[PDB]
Amino acid sequence: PVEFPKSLRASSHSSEGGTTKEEDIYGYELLYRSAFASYIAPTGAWNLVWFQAADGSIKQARWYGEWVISTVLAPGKALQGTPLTALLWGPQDTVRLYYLSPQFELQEWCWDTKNGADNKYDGALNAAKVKVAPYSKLGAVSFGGANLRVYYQGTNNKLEEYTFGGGQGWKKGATLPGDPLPGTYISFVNRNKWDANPPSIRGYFQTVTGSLAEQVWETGGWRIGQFVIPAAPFLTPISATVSPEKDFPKIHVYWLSVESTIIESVNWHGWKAPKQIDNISVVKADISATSFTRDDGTVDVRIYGTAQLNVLFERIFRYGVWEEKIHSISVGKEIPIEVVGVA
Amino acid sequence: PVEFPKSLRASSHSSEGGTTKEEDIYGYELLYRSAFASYIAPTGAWNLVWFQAADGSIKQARWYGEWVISTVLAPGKALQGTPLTALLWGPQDTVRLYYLSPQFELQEWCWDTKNGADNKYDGALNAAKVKVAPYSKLGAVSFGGANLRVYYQGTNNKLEEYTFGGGQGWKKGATLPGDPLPGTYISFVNRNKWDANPPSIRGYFQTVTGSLAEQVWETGGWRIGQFVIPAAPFLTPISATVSPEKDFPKIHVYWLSVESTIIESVNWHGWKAPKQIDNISVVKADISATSFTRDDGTVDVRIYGTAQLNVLFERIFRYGVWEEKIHSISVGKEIPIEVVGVAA
Ligand SMILES: C[C@@H]1O[C@@H](O)[C@@H](O)[C@H](O)[C@@H]1O
Ligand SMILES: C[C@@H]1O[C@@H](O)[C@@H](O)[C@H](O)[C@@H]1O
Ligand SMILES: C[C@@H]1O[C@H](O)[C@@H](O)[C@H](O)[C@@H]1O
Ligand SMILES: C[C@@H]1O[C@H](O)[C@@H](O)[C@H](O)[C@@H]1O
Ligand SMILES: C[C@@H]1O[C@H](O)[C@@H](O)[C@H](O)[C@@H]1O
Ligand SMILES: C[C@@H]1O[C@H](O)[C@@H](O)[C@H](O)[C@@H]1O
Repeated sequence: PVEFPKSLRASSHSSEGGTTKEEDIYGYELLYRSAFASYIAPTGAWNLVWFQAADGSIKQARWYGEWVISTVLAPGKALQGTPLTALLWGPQDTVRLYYLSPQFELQEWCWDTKNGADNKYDGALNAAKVKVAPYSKLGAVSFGGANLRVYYQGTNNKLEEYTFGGGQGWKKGATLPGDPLPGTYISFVNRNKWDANPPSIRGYFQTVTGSLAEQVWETGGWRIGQFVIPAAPFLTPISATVSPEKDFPKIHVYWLSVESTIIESVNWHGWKAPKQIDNISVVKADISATSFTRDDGTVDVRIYGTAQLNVLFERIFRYGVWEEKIHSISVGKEIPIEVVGVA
Repeated sequence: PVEFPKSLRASSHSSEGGTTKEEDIYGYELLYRSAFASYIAPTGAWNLVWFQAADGSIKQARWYGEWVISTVLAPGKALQGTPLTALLWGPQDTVRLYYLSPQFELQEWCWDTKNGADNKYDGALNAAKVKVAPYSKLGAVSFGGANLRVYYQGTNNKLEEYTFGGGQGWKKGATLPGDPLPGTYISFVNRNKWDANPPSIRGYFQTVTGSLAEQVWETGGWRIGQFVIPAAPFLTPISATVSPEKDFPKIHVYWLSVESTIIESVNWHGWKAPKQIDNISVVKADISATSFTRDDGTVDVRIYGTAQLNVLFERIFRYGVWEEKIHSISVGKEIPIEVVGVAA
């Protein structure tokens, strides 16, 4: 078997106090510690997830009744271990996916489905040849329709913005405040609706001290926000998602504990205390959160990432509870391996 | 600060019972969880270590009184996250470093210093265009001088060999026995001397059950050896090294515990029980061991790898003890970060 810390739970079926003996799955055609991007339709009707296969291609898992796997970018397009982040607007007929080339330049994949189209193509961002820090992660927001903002870590470790809109094409945007940890995970959200202008932008990142911090944009410019987590694991995965709950934006910020369990902090008329959503240890690796608002005004959340041993998980927050069934989405060949908890 | 499990020690200056509050270093120009290859001179006079920088270049740290950093392969030569493994012979004037291209093909960097030369160049292996599983690690041995063997994982997850020698150039060698874990770390050693022929080859790897296993070559062919560890962490780093002690090969096999501490098992007239060499938790990431026989007949070992938060460590076994002070080798810009031990 493989050994796992006996104090940690590797799966939903682990013993109550930690792993004793169980079987877990290794999906070896998923890149180990793959990046993840995702977007659930604002209607909740379908889901998109993007990830990197072991062979370096970028793939898509689309849910509509069942999951269907496809390849969106061939090997050679993306850095091995590229970050990923996605946009969806229209409300839901226009998709963009951002990634890094093997030369650490921003790249964009486009999927247009407006009016029944189905056009996939390389975006104009590629031609700007924007070089980023080689360990940069990526975030992005959209507003007013097709006004786009892409966030990355520059070579001097500051967070930086690139902009699209107004007929200008892609142009350098702001340099953000704060002192980001080199290689920090980042996640940016727009609290205002996809068609509204101005946006209300929040970004979450880890600082050089290890704390988690918040970027805030409102008209007038960028500032460091009130969200402060004094300590978090080194290079903790971070992902945030926002949707309106009872007509007020509900921000959900997710990161990992030292036990590699998922911690959530919610902003909704103020920040609520961080709380662990479940006690199952995920692989310490990129996660991706997405959300939508039901007709009753409540907000569903989905989180994707890597579960032990190497499987794509889906965690579901629905009707106000985290569901005990955590799903796995197969992306290729798999082997089952016995796991034993060791002290 | 950053949070770290309070039951684990992040450094040699951590509190006796774990991490409480301390400062640790982040070298952000070292690729996070870089691969490592290494070779100490058989005289012990100098040391070579290779690693991947954040920009994807492959660099070298050479010790002779002090460490000197130099770049050997520019960005674009190597897969981001490439494995690395090295050969040294002549006894100590000819170096080969194996890595993967961004298209998952075996590559070879050559450094020839015989006759006072200083030639660095791409090896003939590159032209064979040997595609490997994208998660493959790499091992290699040399014997009889320039008879080379390179070990990798093929697309069906078997371990495979490529050979060089006999005027035949590079050719496909054996397919090895056993059922290797996809992406297993691998480490191959020659129990016989660099200028002896035939070799006596051992390779250490993790199987689909999670156990650790051993490949054996002796005249007659390949077989699965007697070294078995029934359970080990998933995708545990593995590195082995051999040097003679009292005229018999001393194999040292290193892997990680679930606490990410380094475990050693020695073979020398039989296998000895595995034992933890120190109680400091490394980053669970590639390690690289090397060894030489000291003038008093004892065997020195050096291990390189990633220590918290992201620095290149050197662990030293010398005069029969693992030295308590674990060094770091700077490879670029660094920042200090406070670390606090936290409970569940
Ligand atoms: C909204 C715009 O759509 C296409 O024109 C892309 O080429 C641009 O880069 C941008 O994504
Ligand atoms: C020993 C041999 O040295 C050089 O000729 C290389 O090009 C070969 O690939 C091999 O390493
Ligand atoms: C919404 C704002 O649009 C402006 O053009 C940018 O300069 C700001 O940084 C921000 O993205
Ligand atoms: C919605 C709130 O906006 C403010 O500007 C921030 O300081 C808070 O942390 C939060 O994001
Ligand atoms: C030492 C032996 O040399 C032979 O040529 C190879 O076929 C074997 O696999 C092994 O490497
Ligand atoms: C040196 C010994 O040779 C034998 O063949 C192997 O079975 C042992 O595990 C060990 O390597």
